[PDB]
Amino acid sequence: PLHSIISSTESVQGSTSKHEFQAETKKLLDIVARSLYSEKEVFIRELISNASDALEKLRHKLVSDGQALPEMEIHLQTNAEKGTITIQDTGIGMTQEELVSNLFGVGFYSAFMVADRVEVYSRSAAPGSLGYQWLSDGSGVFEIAEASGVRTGTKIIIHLKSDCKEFSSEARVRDVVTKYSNFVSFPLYLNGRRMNTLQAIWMMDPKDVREWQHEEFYRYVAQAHDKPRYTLHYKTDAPLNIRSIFYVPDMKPSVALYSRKVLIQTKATDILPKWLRFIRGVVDSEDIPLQESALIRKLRDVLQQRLIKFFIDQSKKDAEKYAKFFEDYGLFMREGIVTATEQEVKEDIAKLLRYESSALPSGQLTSLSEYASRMRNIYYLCAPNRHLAEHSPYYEAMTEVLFCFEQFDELTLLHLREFDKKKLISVET
Ligand SMILES: Nc1nc(Cl)c2nc(O)n(Cc3ccc(Br)cc3F)c2n1
Repeated sequence: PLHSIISSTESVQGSTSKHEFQAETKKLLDIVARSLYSEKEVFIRELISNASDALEKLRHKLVSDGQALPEMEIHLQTNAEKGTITIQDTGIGMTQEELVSNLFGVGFYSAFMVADRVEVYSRSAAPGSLGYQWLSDGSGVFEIAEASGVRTGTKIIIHLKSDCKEFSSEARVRDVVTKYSNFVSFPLYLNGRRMNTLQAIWMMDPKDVREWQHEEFYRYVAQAHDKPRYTLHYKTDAPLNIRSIFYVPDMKPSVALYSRKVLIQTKATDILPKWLRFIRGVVDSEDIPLQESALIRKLRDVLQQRLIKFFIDQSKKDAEKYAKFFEDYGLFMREGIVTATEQEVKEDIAKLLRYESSALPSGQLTSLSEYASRMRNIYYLCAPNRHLAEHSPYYEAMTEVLFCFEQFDELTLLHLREFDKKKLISVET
């Protein structure tokens, strides 16, 4: 199973030319290495992502021009003795100008957070392209030389800081890799061993997903053995860039925050209203950078609205299955209603609520709007059982009414004092 492509074939025959970019870039650079990211291990993530993006560029072009595909792999090698960590990719390399002009690569710089000396070799995938070597110690001055024996792609060799040698250990690197890069879009190896094994299905055309795939991914993100009770595959580009999958568990009573097929936070509870905390799955957007009160709240609402409609349409696609779901999760809806501030938010959430009707036969649950059809005001009755609710003289004088058999349901109706073109009033007035 041993497989590695990283070895020291490159070399520079001549001398290098020294460069020092402008003071501002120097500041932005010291900023990236000191205060940009809150975690240091994430450098393994950023570089990996950059490699993946480069490989697609090659594949997309080799296909757009109809040529055979080479080995599109991503390799990471640790050296504890030399205290080094290397990452190489076959993805279409960088030109000489690029290696000088750039500064995308905003994430490549993250390495200086852990490295005191960075060493790079690149060879643009275009034929007849030359390989070049890029050196730097983080002081704002880099060297460029023409290198030989450079394979098409990019190779990065990091000489860790005296205190960051922990990464040079394989086990540590694999922990980080499996933490962030478990869904990378290209084969990834670490000292020879393939690490990733998961497909980020949340990027596929929803019409091209299979049920067993959703079950596997649900059991991963949720870490359960039951199957999904409900599944929502949401892609959006008009409000914001969203690619997510939401699962309602089969068993009765969090969501991951990915981006560019790489994970930022595993418990992105902010992305969904607190009353929807029972949802599992993933949400992936290109709009996110250990604190979150950001404007991404708009996302938190786009999802809140989208999920509501999803739960409404489901009620109209299967009433008994949704009835079981509501009997199992209505606690959250009533909570989110009692907690909502704008009455519009409450009424939106309340559209999921279902009750038994005086005109409907016992055992039938209806939404507020559905009852609204037969109508100038809504009227309910909080009684223990259907027999008691029908026998009720308060009801005996009748036109159509709804029945509550639990105290929290009555309190819920009393919280949202009104609904749409209606007013919620107790028959026991
Ligand atoms: N990994 C990878 N692969 C490819 Cl093809 C890239 N093209 C880029 O512009 N960057 C970012 C970048 C800019 C300057 C320097 Br020095 C290094 C570096 F990585 C790439 N990174």
